[PDB]
Amino acid sequence: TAPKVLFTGVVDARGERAVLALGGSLAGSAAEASHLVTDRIRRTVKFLCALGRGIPILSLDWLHQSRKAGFFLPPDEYVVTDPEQEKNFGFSLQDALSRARERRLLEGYEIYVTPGVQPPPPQMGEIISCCGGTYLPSMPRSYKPQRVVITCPQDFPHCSIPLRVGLPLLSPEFLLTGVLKQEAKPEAFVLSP
Amino acid sequence: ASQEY
Repeated sequence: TAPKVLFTGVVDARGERAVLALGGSLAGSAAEASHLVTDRIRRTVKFLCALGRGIPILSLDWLHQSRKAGFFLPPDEYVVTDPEQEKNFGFSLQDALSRARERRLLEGYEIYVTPGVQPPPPQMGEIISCCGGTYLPSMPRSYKPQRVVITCPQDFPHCSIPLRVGLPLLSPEFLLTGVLKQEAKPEAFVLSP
Repeated sequence: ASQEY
């Protein structure tokens, strides 16, 4: 089927024109997208979601060069290469992409997000779903392995139940750093007093 | 622009 192309962090009017002209469409969300187009690595919801699903994450040259050719080119040579940000976050995009393609990062995870977290619960939720985790929109009331709560200092009134039932309280970085590297380390993101 | 985190 025709590509459903997502963009993040760029206005790429040239690329948008290429998408419709070549017979693809604009993706309305990471979940419906086949391709993410962008120029750099950024921790946006779309970027993390796209990585989580392990879809192609391509530079602006893919659609540009595709349009010169007259058809959607193969993605392989257009992978986003951002050595500066790969260094900044201490990971390899392509390595992280292979990980996502081999396994779902958050398989077996049930994750609740408190209301003051950034990105907000629904958007944090779409990052969780895209990694094969179960987004918990309702407050969990029992302990289960790999059942975690994402919270923050100002959400202490919301930690009341998790705390009673013995659920781990974790920083957003568990997901924001974890999804980006495609490495899940719940032990390292436990919130201290 | 889209929020970065």
